[PDB]
Amino acid sequence: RDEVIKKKNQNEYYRGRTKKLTIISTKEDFLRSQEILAQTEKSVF
Amino acid sequence: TINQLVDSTSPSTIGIEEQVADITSTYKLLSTYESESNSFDEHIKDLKKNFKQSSD
Repeated sequence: RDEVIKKKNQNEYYRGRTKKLTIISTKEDFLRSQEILAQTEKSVF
Repeated sequence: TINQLVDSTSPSTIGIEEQVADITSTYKLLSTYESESNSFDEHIKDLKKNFKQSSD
């Protein structure tokens, strides 16, 4: 029963792989570069 | 043990049938032992009654 309680806690590593976790930067970084792509040339330099 | 067996066993993992069958046989054996002791006590009572009646 004690190990049952422990393993229920380990299922609450639900937050263990869920809360800790990818694309928020990925979605925005595209917008950062896409906006900055129009901003920017080495040929001109 | 039943409650914690439900609590812990991963529903995605199979292989508890042997655990349950073994504990089933175990508990039947234990109930058999209890019943043996119960009938032993009943036989003791009846034996004591008959022995007292015959001795007296």
